[PDB]
Amino acid sequence: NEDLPISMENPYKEPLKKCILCGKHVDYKNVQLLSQFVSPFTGCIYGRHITGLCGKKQKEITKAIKRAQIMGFMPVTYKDPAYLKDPKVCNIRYRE
Amino acid sequence: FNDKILNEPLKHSDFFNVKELFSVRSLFDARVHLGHKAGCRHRFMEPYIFGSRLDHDIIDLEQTATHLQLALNFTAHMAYRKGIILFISRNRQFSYLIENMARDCGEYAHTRYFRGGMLTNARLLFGPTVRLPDLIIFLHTLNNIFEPHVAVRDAAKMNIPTVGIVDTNCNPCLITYPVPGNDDSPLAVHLYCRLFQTAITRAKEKRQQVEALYRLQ
Amino acid sequence: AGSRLETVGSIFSRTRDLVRAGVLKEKPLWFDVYDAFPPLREPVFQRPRVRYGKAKAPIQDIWYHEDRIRAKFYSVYGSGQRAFDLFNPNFKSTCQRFVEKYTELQKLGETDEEKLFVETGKALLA
Amino acid sequence: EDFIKKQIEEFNIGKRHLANMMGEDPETFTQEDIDRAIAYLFPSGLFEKRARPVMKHPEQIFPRQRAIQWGEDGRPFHYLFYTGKQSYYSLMHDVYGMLLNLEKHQR
Amino acid sequence: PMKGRFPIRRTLQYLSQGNVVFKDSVKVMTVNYNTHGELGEGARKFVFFNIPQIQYK
Amino acid sequence: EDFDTRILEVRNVFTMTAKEGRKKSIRVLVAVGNGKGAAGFSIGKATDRMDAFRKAKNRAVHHLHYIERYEDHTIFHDISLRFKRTHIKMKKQPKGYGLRCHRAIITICRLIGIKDMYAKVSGSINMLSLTQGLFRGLSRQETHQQLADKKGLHVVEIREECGPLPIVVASPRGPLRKDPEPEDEVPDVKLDWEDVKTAQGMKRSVWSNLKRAAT
Amino acid sequence: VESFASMLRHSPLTQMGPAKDKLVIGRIFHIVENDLYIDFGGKFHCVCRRPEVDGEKYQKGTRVRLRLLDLELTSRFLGATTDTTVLEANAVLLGIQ
Ligand SMILES: [Zn+2]
Ligand SMILES: [Zn+2]
Repeated sequence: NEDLPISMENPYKEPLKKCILCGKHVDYKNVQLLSQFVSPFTGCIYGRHITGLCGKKQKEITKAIKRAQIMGFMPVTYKDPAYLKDPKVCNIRYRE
Repeated sequence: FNDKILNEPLKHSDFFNVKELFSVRSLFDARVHLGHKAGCRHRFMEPYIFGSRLDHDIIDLEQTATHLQLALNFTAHMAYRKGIILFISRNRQFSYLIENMARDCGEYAHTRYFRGGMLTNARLLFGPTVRLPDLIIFLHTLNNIFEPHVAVRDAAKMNIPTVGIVDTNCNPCLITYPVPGNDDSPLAVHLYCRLFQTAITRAKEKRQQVEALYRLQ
Repeated sequence: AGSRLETVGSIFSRTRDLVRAGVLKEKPLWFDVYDAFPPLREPVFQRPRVRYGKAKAPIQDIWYHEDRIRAKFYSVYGSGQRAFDLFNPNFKSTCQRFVEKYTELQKLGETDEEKLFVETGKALLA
Repeated sequence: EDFIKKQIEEFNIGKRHLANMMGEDPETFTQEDIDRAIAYLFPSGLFEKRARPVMKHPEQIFPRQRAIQWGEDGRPFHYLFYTGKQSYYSLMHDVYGMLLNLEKHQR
Repeated sequence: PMKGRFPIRRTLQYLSQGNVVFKDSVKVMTVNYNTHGELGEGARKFVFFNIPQIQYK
Repeated sequence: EDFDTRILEVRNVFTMTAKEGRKKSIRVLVAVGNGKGAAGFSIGKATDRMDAFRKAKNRAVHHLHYIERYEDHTIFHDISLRFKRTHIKMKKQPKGYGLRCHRAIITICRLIGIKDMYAKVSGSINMLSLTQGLFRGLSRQETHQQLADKKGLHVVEIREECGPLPIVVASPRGPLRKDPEPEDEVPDVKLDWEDVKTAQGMKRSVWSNLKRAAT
Repeated sequence: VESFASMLRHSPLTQMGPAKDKLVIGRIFHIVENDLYIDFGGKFHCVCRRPEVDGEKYQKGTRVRLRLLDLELTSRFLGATTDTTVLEANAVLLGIQ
């Protein structure tokens, strides 16, 4: 009776995984980060399966990219060649 | 006057004293209490299961001990009354062990592909005057596609009692004596073979001494 | 004769019934043994069904206070190079040493869990 | 079977009669003696050698009838009975056992 | 099956199984009842079960 | 020997074949029973009707059921069962009522031994669902002894023929429960509009109470 | 006498915690070509490739160390009602002793 199991919330519960920008403030003026999430050759916005972001963050990246491209902060058809040097965070592989 | 050698075990509760053959420690060190995951559960093994530890299921060893006592008592009474017990498994890992256990005792083993109509179309498959087994023991109730066994269903068809080791992913629905325990590990399977072989043998010599006493009086 | 209807009842019910009716002349070998020692549940056929709405399994999850403090141990001090055995009974691991000595500090009597952790950690170092 | 037994007795008396019949009252009349004898006595002339006359012992004439596999208690003799392929599966089990204990030791 | 929760309320023996036969002095019966609250449960069941019998007799 | 076999349906059933075309295959359904409770139905299919009959009757005697009877003349209670699209309403009836039932049910219950019930079928009158629903209901009857063992109380009968004399039929085999049954005023039971129509007398039919032959 | 719950709490497999990244010792019990069938305790056996370095001291009955990534290896797929069980655990062999 001292040895029967007792009810509690799950120990060893790993904390929930957090996306890369989770807690960070994304702006339409942050064209280094939006350039990270834009494709280097075609200017395409990457999908969820490539970026690895949560739904809210991916939505804000898409809206900020479209805003910056229409306000004149971002090229549409390509990534900034000044920003083809920054840390790559997208799970895509072009070369071979 | 033979109905005494055919009725005295039937009034003596635990006539073969098989209760001294197993304990909860023996089952625990044979790893009987281990089971499959919560996604590999059956609604009809939900009664026999103690709980879930880290999405791994554990069978209640007290229920296992009581059901094993009843199953071994039935098995010993049938071996005393000289029935035929068909040991069935589809392991391919313990097929050698099951068949050698039957040959160490005197009893029969079907560990190969169960052809359709073995127990049901038995008179045409074997011959017109064949005695079907009077008890069928499944040490693994599932086939190799994880489905309940055609001979479980066919023993239910031909009214043969069935003693079966049921795991978490098994169906105890049409088995007369289910023993809720692990049958996926060599220690548990070896302990099951040892207990059943010991029960069949001790039942057979207990019979032998009984009619020896019967013929000397 | 015999009755090959497995879903209407059990072999015991069918056999007792047929020998009461007088169509099975000789009782089978297992019948009187079944009558003497019946199992805990009569084997009647039951169709498995899927739980659909607000129906959950009656299964509980096995958890302990020792599991909580094992969780915080494995959080801070990882699984050491002393490997676990699993083949002998009474195997006392390093995390096991941790849990009983946390418990002896509890039964001696202290209050705040961080203080208990610091005391047991310096005792492990000793 | 009693059929096989009386056929064997009939074949023995018949081959004795056959040797006395042709020329061979000494006891040793071999099978090819029997064949040439029946070939002379009955001119075969059929294109199938099995449609020709044959005079063999009933073991070769009649096929191999398997013995009764259970006594007068039920209880079949071989323990791998209900597989229905008892000799074949016993051979599998035996070869498997020799492979197992050989690994343990090691047209 | 007959429609409704309790089909016995429309079987002509429940209606001629109620017991109240009012005197010739009364003309109007008014039942003010409350749909919610644990205290008006008797009034709710009286409206549900006994008003057809009273009106039938 | 004591088993009697009665056919219930014979149909000429055809299938299409690449070479032959229409290929006639007789499918029959029979019921086998002795008038002591054990009965069973089966289907036999063959190219010859004699072969179909033989297969059907041997398969039924391998597939028998049992039917519990009240005093070996009627069923225990009233049975309502919908098997697929066939609705069967059966009523226990007193002695001497006869077999006022669908003709297949008359034959089957002559094979079983039941003499006094009423049976009305509706929905689709398919023979092969009718017989199986009949057997399902008669095998899933509850008896008075099982009832008394379930509730823990006495089972008594009150006949209008005898009077107010209570006739105990089934007593529990274990302990007797001591709290009385809960008298649920105005019970929640699903009634049948045909039963209520007959009880109140607006069931106007020129077919119901017709003078027919015996059983 | 001790209860089944007593056996459970004073059993090492419950003292494990989560199965992942726990070092275990185990016995080799079956060998085909170079597929070593190791037990580690628990319900099932793991199968490991023969390490090409030191590759002849991996024999029947040898004690080996395992990382033990998983205990059961099941998963559910698109139309299945239950899991598809491998009847096999997952472990990474580290070496000898
Ligand atoms: Zn996020
Ligand atoms: Zn299993």
